Amino acid sequence: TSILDIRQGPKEPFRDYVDRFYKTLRAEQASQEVKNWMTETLLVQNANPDCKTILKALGPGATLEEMMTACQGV
Amino acid sequence: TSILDIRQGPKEPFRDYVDRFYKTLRAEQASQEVKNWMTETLLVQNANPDCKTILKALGPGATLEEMMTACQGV
Amino acid sequence: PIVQNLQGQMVHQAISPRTLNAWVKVVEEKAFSPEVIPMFSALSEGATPQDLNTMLNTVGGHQAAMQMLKETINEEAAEWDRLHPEPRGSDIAGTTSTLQEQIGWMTHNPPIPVGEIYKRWIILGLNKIVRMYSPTSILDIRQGPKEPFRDYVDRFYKTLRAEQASQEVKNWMTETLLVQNANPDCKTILKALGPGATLEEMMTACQGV
Amino acid sequence: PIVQNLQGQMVHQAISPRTLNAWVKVVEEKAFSPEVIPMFSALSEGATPQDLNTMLNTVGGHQAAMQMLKETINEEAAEWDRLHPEPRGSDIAGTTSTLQEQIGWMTHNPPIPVGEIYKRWIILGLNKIVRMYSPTSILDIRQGPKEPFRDYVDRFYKTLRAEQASQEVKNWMTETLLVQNANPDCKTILKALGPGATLEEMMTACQGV
Amino acid sequence: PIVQNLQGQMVHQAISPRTLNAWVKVVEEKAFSPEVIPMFSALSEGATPQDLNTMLNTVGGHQAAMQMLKETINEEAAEWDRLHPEPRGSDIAGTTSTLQEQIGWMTHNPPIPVGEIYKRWIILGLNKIVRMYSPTSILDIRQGPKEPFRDYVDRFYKTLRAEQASQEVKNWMTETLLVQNANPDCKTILKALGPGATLEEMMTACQGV
Amino acid sequence: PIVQNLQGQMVHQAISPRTLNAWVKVVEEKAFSPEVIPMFSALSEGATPQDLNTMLNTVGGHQAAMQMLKETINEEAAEWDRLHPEPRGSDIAGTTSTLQEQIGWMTHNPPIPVGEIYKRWIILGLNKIVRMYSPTSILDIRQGPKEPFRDYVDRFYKTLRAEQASQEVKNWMTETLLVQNANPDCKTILKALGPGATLEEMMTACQGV
Amino acid sequence: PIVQNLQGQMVHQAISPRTLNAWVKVVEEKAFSPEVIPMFSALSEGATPQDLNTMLNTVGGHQAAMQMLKETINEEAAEWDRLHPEPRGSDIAGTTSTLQEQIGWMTHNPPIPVGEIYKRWIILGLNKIVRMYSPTSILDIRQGPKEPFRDYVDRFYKTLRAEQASQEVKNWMTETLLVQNANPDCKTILKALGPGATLEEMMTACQGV
Amino acid sequence: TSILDIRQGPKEPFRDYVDRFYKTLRAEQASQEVKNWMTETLLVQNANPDCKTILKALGPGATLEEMMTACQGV
Amino acid sequence: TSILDIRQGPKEPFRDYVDRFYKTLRAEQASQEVKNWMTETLLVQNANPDCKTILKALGPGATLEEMMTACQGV
Amino acid sequence: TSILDIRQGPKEPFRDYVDRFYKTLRAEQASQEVKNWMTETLLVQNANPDCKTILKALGPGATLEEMMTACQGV
Amino acid sequence: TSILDIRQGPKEPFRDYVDRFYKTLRAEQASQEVKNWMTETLLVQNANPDCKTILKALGPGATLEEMMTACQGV
Amino acid sequence: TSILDIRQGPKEPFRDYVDRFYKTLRAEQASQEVKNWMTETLLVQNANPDCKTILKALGPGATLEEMMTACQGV
Amino acid sequence: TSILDIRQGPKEPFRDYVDRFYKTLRAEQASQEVKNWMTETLLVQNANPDCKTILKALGPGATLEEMMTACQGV
Amino acid sequence: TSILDIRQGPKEPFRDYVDRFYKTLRAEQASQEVKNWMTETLLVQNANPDCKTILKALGPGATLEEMMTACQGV
Amino acid sequence: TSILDIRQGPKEPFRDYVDRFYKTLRAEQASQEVKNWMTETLLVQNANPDCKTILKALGPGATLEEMMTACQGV
Repeated sequence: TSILDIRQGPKEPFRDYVDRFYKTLRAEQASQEVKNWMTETLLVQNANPDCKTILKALGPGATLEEMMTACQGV
Repeated sequence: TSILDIRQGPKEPFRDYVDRFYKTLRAEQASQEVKNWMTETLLVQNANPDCKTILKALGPGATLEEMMTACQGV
Repeated sequence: PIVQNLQGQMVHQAISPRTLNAWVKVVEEKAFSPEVIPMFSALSEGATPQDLNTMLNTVGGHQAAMQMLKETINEEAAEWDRLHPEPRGSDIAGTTSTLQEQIGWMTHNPPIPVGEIYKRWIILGLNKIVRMYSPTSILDIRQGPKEPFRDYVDRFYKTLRAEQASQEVKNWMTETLLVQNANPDCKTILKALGPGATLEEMMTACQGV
Repeated sequence: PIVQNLQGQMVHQAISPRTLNAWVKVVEEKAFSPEVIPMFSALSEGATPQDLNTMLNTVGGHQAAMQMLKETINEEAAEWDRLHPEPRGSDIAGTTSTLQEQIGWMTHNPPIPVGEIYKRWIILGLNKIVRMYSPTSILDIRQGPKEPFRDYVDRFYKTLRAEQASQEVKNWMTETLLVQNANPDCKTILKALGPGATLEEMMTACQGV
Repeated sequence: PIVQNLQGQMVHQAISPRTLNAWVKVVEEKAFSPEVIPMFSALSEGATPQDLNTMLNTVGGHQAAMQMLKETINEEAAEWDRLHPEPRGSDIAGTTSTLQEQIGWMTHNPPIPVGEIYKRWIILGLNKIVRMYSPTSILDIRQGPKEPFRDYVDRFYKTLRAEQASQEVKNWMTETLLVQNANPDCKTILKALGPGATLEEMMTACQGV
Repeated sequence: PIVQNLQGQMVHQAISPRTLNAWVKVVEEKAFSPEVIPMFSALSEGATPQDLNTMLNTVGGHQAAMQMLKETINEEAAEWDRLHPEPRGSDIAGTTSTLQEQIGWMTHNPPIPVGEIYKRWIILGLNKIVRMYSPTSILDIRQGPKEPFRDYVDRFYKTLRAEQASQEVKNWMTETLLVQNANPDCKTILKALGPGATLEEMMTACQGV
Repeated sequence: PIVQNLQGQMVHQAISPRTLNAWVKVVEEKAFSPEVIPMFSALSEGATPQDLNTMLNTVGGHQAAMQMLKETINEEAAEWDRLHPEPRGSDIAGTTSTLQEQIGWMTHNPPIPVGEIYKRWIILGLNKIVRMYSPTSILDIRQGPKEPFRDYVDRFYKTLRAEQASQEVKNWMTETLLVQNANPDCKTILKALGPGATLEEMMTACQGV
Repeated sequence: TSILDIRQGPKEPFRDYVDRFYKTLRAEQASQEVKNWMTETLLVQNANPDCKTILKALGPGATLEEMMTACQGV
Repeated sequence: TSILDIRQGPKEPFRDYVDRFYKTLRAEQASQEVKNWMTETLLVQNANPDCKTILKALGPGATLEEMMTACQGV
Repeated sequence: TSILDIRQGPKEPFRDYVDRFYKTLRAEQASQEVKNWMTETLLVQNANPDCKTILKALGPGATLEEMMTACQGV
Repeated sequence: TSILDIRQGPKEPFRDYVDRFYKTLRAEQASQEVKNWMTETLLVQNANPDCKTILKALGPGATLEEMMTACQGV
Repeated sequence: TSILDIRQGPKEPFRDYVDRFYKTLRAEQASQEVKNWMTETLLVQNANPDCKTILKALGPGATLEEMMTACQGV
Repeated sequence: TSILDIRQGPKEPFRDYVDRFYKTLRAEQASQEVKNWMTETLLVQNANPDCKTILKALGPGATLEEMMTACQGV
Repeated sequence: TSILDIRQGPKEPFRDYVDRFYKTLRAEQASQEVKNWMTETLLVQNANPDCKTILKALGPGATLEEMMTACQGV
Repeated sequence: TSILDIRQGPKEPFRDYVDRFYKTLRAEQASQEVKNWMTETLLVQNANPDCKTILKALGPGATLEEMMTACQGV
């Protein structure tokens, strides 16, 4: 499936959803400016409501390391 | 109402509290040097306990745009 | 300190052991409560930069505090070397200058008071530390339902003394926040005095309320 | 203070660092309880106006107190310039005069004791502050049902010492209010002594009541 | 105090500011507990009558105490003028004499120790005040059911030290009342020692009882 | 200490009775809490090895502490005699040398500062004692659920100051353990600051949390 | 104390008023807790027998203690007159000798240190008093079920310091009773260390137990 | 009754308490200098808690006419 | 209606009653000395019993700003 | 019985307690200087709480005749 | 009636009984030494048991001012 | 998981806790000088209360082999 | 058993406790100087509370014969 | 009867038994060495169990004054 | 029986089991290196589970004196 379709399941650990997201992003083959937008925006918007709340609290500049570090307890 | 006693409601969106706060800070007769301190300190101090927990993590330099961005849907 | 010898020339007289111990008591036991600045400013009367560095050797060990203090001293020494192109910043901070240079500077005509100047830079760093170690914001200070207004005023001014606020903001806090955070019975009296009230009027009105 | 040099001439000897720290302890820790006036009056023994101004630099920071103090000093300096048309008010307050003028005045024959005079104006301002910071009116002081009469007498006189009352009003308060506000068991003894009783008689009668 | 100058002649050296403050602490904070007399007697070492009057200026303000003190001093000054027809009573009390007369008297051969004599009259007045401010009669001092005998002995002797009793009556109180008012468990041990027991024997027997 | 005589030669001036009493208060009443090292280092200003041995005569009586101290001094005296083949170890420790040798060494050009060196060996032994008497490991220090972060930081740094850890381990403890052992509400704020936070940032963020 | 005059001759300098007051605080407020002996030994640095008698004038008033002290001094003065057939016992106790004799003796070559000797007899009497006023036997000192081993060790050694035991008995008490009276959880650790353990090992093992 | 123990009744009009107070201050044998202090301090101190709350707001300079005017119908 | 008829309703905020009073006073066209008396006297006497109590506690010299500031909580 | 433990009974006439007290003070082996102190201080200290309240009002100079006269029928 | 007959009624304020006593004493016209005895002795003996107790606690030297001052609370 | 929060289970064999601890100490990014302190102090501090009671008796010099040998079957 | 923990039984005759105590003091490996202190201090300290109350009255000089004689049948 | 027969009755005050004992001893007319033994030994052995316990706690050297002083409370 | 057969009974004091063990070891007559192994190893392995736990806590170097001292409470 395309990257737009990848969502976090209601009880899925964030690291597994991130792995699915980036595996799909690698197959999606969009140009790097679009990949920047997708990894900033879709990855947050398609998270669980709790995890999405944690991620939005980081603001827009968050790196993937920070996003995963924040979500370990979810 | 006095700016000192504007407090974010237990379920009030932070943008609504910001609107109440700054609409009242225009009424306050204190000097601009005092209003600067009010914007810096009262806005965080009088936030909702959840939202206040978000805001204090942003540090003392945080802009109002950053504060509002962090507290979306809190 | 500086003392005139029997030859009439000015000479160093060391900051005494039990004065240093009184400063150690202030640093160790009062936990950078704001009276640390009056007590530093008192115990360092007449102190040369060598004496002041001797007093800072007990702030060392409070590694966070001593970091804030050293960086503030270095900042002011740089500001000195910027403003003034005679002692350089490290000489007035007494790290490079000799004791005899410091005493000379302090006793020339006019005096070059490297002691009192460096003591101001230290007091500015102690202010930063006293702010850091403040237990509360001035906004957190409220009068208890049975607390005497005198004791609340003491807590309020002690906290206001531990705050970054400019004198204009401190004036507004004194006029407005002190009333706002009083307990409702006492606050009723303070409101009835109106906005012009001095602290003397506020306290004599609320006495035993 | 003033000290005779080896040349026999009078010279300044600065108020020592640990004396100033003892005054800082009094200002900061005793919250203008009335013993601040005895302790000021003791620590300022022999103080020139320069020494007294050095001691007031720690009342600064208690912005309300220091305001009452400065305005009372300025009031007395104006009263001096009014009564006496030699030191002017700002010279005896040591803001304009030189240290050598102050020591000269204090050591001429007869002495012009600018130190002890200015120290009276400061003690008068400290009295105003001690009244402001009083936690209670003398009327609020009552003996508890199990409180020793000695402890109630101590609280009563401490408050009476913190009050504006003239000596005639203080005499009446001592004779009448002290009895009125005793607890009923103890008050019965005090009433039975009649109106002429001294405090010695009142205390020895109520001892352990 | 008196100090030998570089010329070898005896001269006045004033009772220091922080010694006076230590006496103010004793007067204000220890509420005429009996250690006020040891502490007065210590702080007044070498005091001339001018120094002693300087120390009494802080008992002033305790209007009852200072009345007892002044009247006892006047009584002893009258007794002096009665017994001795050189210093008169007001000269040895230092109200009329000059400082140079007081130092002369204290340093003639033999000395006329107006300081130590007047200091005895002051200690006699302080004794009267310490009795007045005693919280209890010696008869009220009892050992609590769980109180260590050491602490009861301390309370007992502190009160006995605050009492008018002659040394014969104090001896009887020590021998008899101290046993009588012990708690019954401890009292049983003290009774078993019989009447001859010293305090050392009583305390070592009751240790941890 | 060392004082220049009127002949200009350096001579011994004994560590004063009330300075020694201030050290006795530190040894007896503060139970080798870490401020004993600042207070020792202050009270021993200018101390010769004879003065330092006079100060150690009150650590004697704390038989465990004095054993650790003597063995550490002997260890450093042996290390001195090893490194340097002029004072021997027992001379710089002042057990064999004369007072005049110690003052000579301390006042030659360059100085041979047997006082400040031996004072470092004593401070090293006092460090060992302060570690022994530490009530807790740094790992045991946790913030209470209602404890102010300022008070927890004070307890944490006081314990960290009482620990054997090298500066690298102390840095890691400051960065990591201080956050780990905060209470969960406060810990949430500290986690949100990320790993780079200074203590100033941590405390201002958690202020009143 | 003894001070070299400007003429180079040794002369008396009186034990200062505020040193005597510090001894009065020790006698009155610390109730012959064992730190009274370190504090006496510190405050009496350089004391002549006249100075020591001046210090004993505040143990007078503690009639039991002063009796034990006088009789111990008289016992040692008799032992002196027995051993040595120059100062007699009453001269070294300073009751019969002149001040100039005492200073002569203390400053001849070799010195006849009547001060330090009489100070040992006083410390021996203070030891007897400290034993009498001990609140507990060393056998009564037990660790509470939640008491830190550090605090129990402090209580234990403080009591052991207040006991008649020879050093051999104190060594056995340290090795054996300290373990025996620990609480069972802590005692289990101390037993597991075996009999050879030093106090350092015992405390570091039981730290936070 | 002693002036020290004249207290305003829980429902007593302030004018009635003033009449009781000043009628008794004429009986008091104390000097005029003491009576001045009594008029200044006891009258407020012994007022009814509601009325006392009104009176303390008037400050130390307040005349008896002002005090009575403020407390009408309290 | 004439100014004498304007009264505060039992639950009316004081600011609304003041507005009605001064609107009527402007239409009443009495001379300024009478307006001074009316604004001092009728405005208090025609208030609610609670609000009238608060206003009488201010004494006779109170300005309209002070009167309205006092009554905000009623 | 020891003089220190002679106490007036809860209903005992003061004259009966005085008789018990002085009859026992003749037995006490203490010196006359101690007996003087006992007559002055114990007699009041050990009186019945009502009678003791009467006696302490008489002051320290009171004679036994005065003390007995005051306590008739107490 | 004669002075000997005047007694305090069981609930009579002492001042009223004193007034009756001295009005009768003025009519009795006995010589002054007898009046001294009567005013010292009958006036106490004919009081109520409570008031008589209070009066006896004053001892024999009490003036009429002291007697009345003592009995105000009875 | 952070090495600071690895704690021996209430019934966990000490060898299993040692395996968890040292496997995590390899993950910790702290310097070797800090890891030395961790091996010395955390391993004892975080042991099970029974096992911790055994380990503290071994003294500060104890090797891991000695610690494991002492805690067999604890 | 350790001499420190030999204690007289709640009903044990003092002679039986003395036999237990001294039979154990022969086992103790401590020096004679320590055993002297034990005979002087532990024997009293560890006595039964009744018997201990007897023994402490005898003073510090008491011989074992005197101690046993005093405690017969206690 | 002879001295050997004199015993303390189960509720008899010790002073009465002592009086009976010495009255009998005076009539018994035994030589003084025997009287010494009797007054030391029979006088204790023939006391009540409680009083005999108190007396034995005094040891063998007790004088009659001490014995009677000890037994006053029995 | 041979040394291998000697075991501690479920309630047997360790000293009795040690006595049985060494009595058997003396009869077993194995060479000293084997005796060293047996006294280190069998003596522990054949103890009760509790006593065996205490003994293993001592580690391998324990002397017989230490082993018996450790087990006195079992």
